Amino acid sequence: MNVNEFSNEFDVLYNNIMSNAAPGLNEYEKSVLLTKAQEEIVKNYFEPAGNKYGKGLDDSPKRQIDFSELIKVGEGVLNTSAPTITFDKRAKVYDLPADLFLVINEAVDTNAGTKQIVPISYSDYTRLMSRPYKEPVKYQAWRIITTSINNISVELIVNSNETITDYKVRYIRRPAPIITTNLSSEYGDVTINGVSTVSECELNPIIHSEILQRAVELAKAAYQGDLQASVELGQRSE
Amino acid sequence: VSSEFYAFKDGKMWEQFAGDYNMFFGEYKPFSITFVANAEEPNDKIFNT
Repeated sequence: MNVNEFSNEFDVLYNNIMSNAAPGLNEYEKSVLLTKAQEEIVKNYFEPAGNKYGKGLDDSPKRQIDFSELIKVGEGVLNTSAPTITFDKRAKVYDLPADLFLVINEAVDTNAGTKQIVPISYSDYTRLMSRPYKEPVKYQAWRIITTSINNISVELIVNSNETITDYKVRYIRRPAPIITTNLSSEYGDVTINGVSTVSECELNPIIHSEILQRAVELAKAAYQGDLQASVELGQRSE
Repeated sequence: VSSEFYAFKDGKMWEQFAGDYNMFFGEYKPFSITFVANAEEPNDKIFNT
């Protein structure tokens, strides 16, 4: 659905079947609600417990087609420019892509061979560093996040006696805003996420209906003005 | 004059309530109606529709 279809069809649902019976939303407000709705839909359909089916990213064909146009593969760049301090002796700091939303697969190409990266929690790190050897298994590497400035920096703790030659990251790209008009034309300097012009949906058409319905629900709740409605539909913001 | 209402302006006699609607002396004049909307006036309201 083009942006013009998202605006026209919001009023067949929010505005009492385009009857001007409900309050009436500007195009900036519709754009804001659509952007928030798409963020909510992505977050809910990612986590299995966030949706109504109990199914996550790759738990059904529908979920696979939902995130199909967000999945991106990018390389990490060595953060040798800044001589920071790492928590681990053998940690090579790598910076991740800027348009990163959620990581789902990471791999590192060493001289010994490719090794799947395990994002290791702060408890497992303390548990595995209390042992004699203190290295990953032969076919894996660890990863912990470190001091990050306006980006995402990750320490790659690969086994000693090995050098990192590559670092591939497969992640969900940050969705672009949904904007139904040139905001600068009538609204002075309002931006949704830094873009003031018409922005289409960068998602598969399968979830456009989901996003529009969530936007309509959010609009109706924000206008009913009840605290109860706001807190109830705020549950699904995550 | 008899059973009809007349007016005199600019040197001509204009029969009243006989021309086309909203046409006074050959010129179109607008019509409007203003009404204050104060229901539960202590309360602050968002006027919507």
